[PDB]
Amino acid sequence: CEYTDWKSSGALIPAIYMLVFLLGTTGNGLVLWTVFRSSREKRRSADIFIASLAVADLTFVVTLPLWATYTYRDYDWPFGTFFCKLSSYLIFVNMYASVFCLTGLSFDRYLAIVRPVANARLRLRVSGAVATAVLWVLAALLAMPVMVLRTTGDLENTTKVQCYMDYSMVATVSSEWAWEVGLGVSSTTVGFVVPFTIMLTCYFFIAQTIAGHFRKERIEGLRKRRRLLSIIVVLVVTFALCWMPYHLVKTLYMLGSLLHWPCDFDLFLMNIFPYCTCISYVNSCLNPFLYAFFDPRFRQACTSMLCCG
Amino acid sequence: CTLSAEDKAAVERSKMIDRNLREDGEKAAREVKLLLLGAGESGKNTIVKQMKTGIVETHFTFKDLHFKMFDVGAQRSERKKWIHCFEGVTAIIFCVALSDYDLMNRMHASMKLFDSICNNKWFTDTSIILFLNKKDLFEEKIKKSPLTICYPEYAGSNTYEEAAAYIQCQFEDLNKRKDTKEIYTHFTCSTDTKNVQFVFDAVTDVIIKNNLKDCGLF
Amino acid sequence: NTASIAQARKLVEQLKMEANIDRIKVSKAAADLMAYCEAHAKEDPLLTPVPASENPFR
Amino acid sequence: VQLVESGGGLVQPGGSRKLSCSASGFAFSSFGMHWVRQAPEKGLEWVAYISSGSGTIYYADTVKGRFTISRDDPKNTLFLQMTSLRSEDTAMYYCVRSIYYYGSSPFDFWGQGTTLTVSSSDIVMTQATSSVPVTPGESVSISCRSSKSLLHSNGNTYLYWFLQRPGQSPQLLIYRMSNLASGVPDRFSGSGSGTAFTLTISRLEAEDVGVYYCMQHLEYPLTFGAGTKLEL
Amino acid sequence: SELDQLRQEAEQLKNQIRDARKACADATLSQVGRIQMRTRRTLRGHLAKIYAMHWGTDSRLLVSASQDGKLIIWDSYTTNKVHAIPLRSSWVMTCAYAPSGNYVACGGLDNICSIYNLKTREGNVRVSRELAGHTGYLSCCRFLDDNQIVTSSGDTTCALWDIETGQQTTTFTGHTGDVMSLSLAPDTRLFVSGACDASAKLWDVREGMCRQTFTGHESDINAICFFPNGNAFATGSDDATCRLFDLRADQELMTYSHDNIICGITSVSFSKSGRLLLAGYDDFNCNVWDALKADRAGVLAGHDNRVSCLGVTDDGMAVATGSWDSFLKIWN
Ligand SMILES: CCC(CC)n1c(Cc2cccs2)nc2cc(C(=O)N[C@H](CC(=O)O)CC(C)C)ccc21
Repeated sequence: CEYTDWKSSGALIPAIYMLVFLLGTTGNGLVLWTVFRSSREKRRSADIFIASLAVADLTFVVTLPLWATYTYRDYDWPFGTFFCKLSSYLIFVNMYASVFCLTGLSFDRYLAIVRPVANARLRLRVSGAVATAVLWVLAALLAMPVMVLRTTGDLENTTKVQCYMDYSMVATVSSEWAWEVGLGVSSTTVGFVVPFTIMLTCYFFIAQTIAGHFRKERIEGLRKRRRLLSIIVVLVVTFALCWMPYHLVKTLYMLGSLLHWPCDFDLFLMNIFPYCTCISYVNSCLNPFLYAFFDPRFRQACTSMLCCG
Repeated sequence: CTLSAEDKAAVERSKMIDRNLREDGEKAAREVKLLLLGAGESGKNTIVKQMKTGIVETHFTFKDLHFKMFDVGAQRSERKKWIHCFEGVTAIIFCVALSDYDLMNRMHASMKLFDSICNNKWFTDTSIILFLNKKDLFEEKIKKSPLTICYPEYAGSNTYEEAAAYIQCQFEDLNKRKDTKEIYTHFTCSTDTKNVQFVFDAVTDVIIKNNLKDCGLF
Repeated sequence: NTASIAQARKLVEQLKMEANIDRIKVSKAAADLMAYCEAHAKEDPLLTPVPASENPFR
Repeated sequence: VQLVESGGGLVQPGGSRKLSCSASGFAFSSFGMHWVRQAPEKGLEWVAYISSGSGTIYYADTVKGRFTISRDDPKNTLFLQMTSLRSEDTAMYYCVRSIYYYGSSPFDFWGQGTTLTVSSSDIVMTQATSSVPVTPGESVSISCRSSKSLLHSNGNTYLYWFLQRPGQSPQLLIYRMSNLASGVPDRFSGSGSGTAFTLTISRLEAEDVGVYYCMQHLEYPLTFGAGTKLEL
Repeated sequence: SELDQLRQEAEQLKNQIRDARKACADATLSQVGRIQMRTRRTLRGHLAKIYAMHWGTDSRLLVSASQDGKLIIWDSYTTNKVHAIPLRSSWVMTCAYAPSGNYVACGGLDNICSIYNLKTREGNVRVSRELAGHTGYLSCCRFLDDNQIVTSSGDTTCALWDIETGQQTTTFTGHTGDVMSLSLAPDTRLFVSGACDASAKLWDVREGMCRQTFTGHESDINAICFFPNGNAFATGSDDATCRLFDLRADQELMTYSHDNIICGITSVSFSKSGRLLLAGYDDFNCNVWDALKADRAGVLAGHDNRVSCLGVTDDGMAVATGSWDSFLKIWN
């Protein structure tokens, strides 16, 4: 049935990509600026993750104009092989580091809130810098197959250079399908399913703790109990809505390869996927407001620096 | 390089000093600091004895949480020149006797002290654990001496449950920053068993709430 | 009581001792204070900074 | 302040011994420790060093690989484990106390020593005079020269003077080139150029007759001059 | 009765003092370019607010005290810790380095001045004496020599202590408010003490007598330092003004203030020539004043909390500042 580019996607995807680039870099930029400019010894024990998350989100969107260009041109990649590999690797490492940073905040929050006098000696060993060092290394390695297999080439029926995962480098036999599937499944399991499960588990217990200790003085207790439970639901839901369609479409597309689905399913999944990608980028733009600027003292710190220098 | 054999050795000594300072700091970070304030001839001695001259320090351990209480009575000097030294205590324990109501009455003095601490700039985010002491004496006195002696507007029954609730409210409404601190109130006497569990639970709530701010949930 | 009378007397005796002071004129005192500062100005590194090679805190 | 050495006596070559050095009367864990050796007819030789906290260990290259230095702070004990002993290792072994900080005075306490009998680019210093005839009340000058300047960029000169009275372990007299050790009388003083040094005894007492040693403490290995004997 | 007769005599004497001083007012002091110091060394290690700092006499060592329960002896040139001394009482308000370098004084809300021996056979630092006897907090202590220390406290008195016997030998009374600070004359003969009476007193150390009373602050005096030649003092208070007093004229000589300073003064010190006056404030910084003109000469900025203490070395080479942000800094 061939491939149809809903056509209008050639304008919408590049435009969205440049928009998330501008919002993402501005938002993360202010967070890193505020985080590294204010007094260090007076800081809250959250800032290492806020900084790590802002770095992951900033890096995740900064190479995006290369893909906007590729998509604008009709899937015709200038720049060459060094950039398909560098850009794709950075997007993947940061896709993993951002999720792990969010997971790290949930875990740090769990240990700090749910049983604070029992877990004090655990946080000192696993929270903050230890967690930040590990998730960055873990993200760097998980994305490694992308730098290895992402290449450039030009198909006889296309005559345009396209960035893609080659696989033939590791599969010179029919087993190739297993590399396509094994990497997609591993990426989904580690990049979404496990982190999401952890974030949900941690927030569930945090939410029980918040409801349990905010039942007195039913003016202030209720305002805080409602504000806190409301943000917890938003943090969980926003994450899932933004990442779920990227992993769902990717998974369905792979299943249809082994399960011979109607061509209409494959074309619809291929045409929708670029939007799923645009949606995933939304967290890079919202995270600053969900985790850095949610806290009024951070908003005040950023505002005071902007009003002075 | 560039150091002499003796300077390298001096540096190694300095590094060991830093190691010990850090380890001692980590231990201190897990202790609960409580400031003990209250009216004269009140329950401060009752609370310390049940829980267990310059500043007096008392140590307690309960449910594996280690506590240190600092009694700043005796120090009859200007409070404004030193009270800031307690900025950072987890909580303030404040003692008022219920019986103060018919003894300027002692209860008026007790409310004035409470307000000076509660609304103090150095304690903006510090919670208060309030003990209303000698409830058994209060019941014996309230049945003869109504609260209208020190609280003329009171129009309830002259018995412990209504009068005691009234007194609690009179202290809890001295909190001018309900958005930053809570007042935990417990009614006690010379004989009790729950004052340590009460302080422990109030402290645990203070710790959780401080961690919500520290973690950015605020 | 008489304790307050004794305290009033202590104040009177202390003030009497302070009243009986041979005081220097300010013009002279101000001049001497200045003379100290000028005489030792060259000796003071926070006023007249030391060359880096002579600075222990370089 | 006391240090008591053990583990001496006769061992055959190729064998091994441990010296123990039990400490008391001081905050042992805060001090580094050194072993200093003296052959029966010779001067002093530095053997090994362990820092407080056991972070740093140095050995003379005459013993390195055969000797091991270790400490056990909870027992106030300093060990030296020697293997493959040679006749070259016959000596008195002294346990020596040393603490380093600005203004400290290292090597201010020596033990009495254990005698071990074994059957059959360094900075070096010269004590040109092996012996000086003296009388009580006389002014005595003891010289020492270094192959390298002992004056560092930090302004200090790393020269120590020690006195070994007959039948006794060495006593620290001076710890900075010109800075006199605690408990040592004003009779003793000293100075130098950074390569040439002098120990001065303004008036000699009979009790101060003995062998004076010059020690270098700028770099490891620590080294000593031969020693100058006063004869009274 | 006699009570009113004596109060009337006291008022008459107060006016005799006023007029004797007015009679000397034939001039004012008012009738350095810019000072730009930089941090050269940062001393890290305290885990709590620093309340006190004092330079030793070799201009290289410092002692500092904080609420983490320790004193630290620092090597100001290398930043190395030389000693760290556990305190029995964490509420330390003051400390002092003996001029001999042999001892360190320390105390606060325990109302005791403890004396620590830094030069022992054992290699550790031990308490040699606990100078108990004040009823209020110890606000300030300074050594005259190894056997004598001067203290001030919250019970409104100052005292001269005999360290070896642990006794007060002289008690200096007459302040009515808590006494906040001490400063010793260069020759040790006179003390000046500041208090919450918004006044300062000049004491004769050998007698217990108050020689002069200096008034003029609108609020509590938190800090006093002697002008280097011993004939003048600078004070700092909660009214956000520093004041220079003349000991021979028995008069205020000059004031140091600015429209934008509404914060208290926690510490004052002079440079060797006496030309610069430095003061620490609740604005988390230190202002450098031209002591003979009262112009601001410069600002030492860099603390994230109240500057609690200042000191200048004896050789005039450096200024140390300490604050509630748990750090010390050395400026030059
Ligand atoms: C590195 C470039 C970015 C896009 C800006 N990019 C990310 C990173 C991001 C994740 C979330 C936002 S960005 N992942 C990607 C996955 C694919 C891909 O595999 N396309 C399949 C090709 C085929 O198999 O025919 C077809 C779909 C239907 C599976 C393409 C680009 C991907």
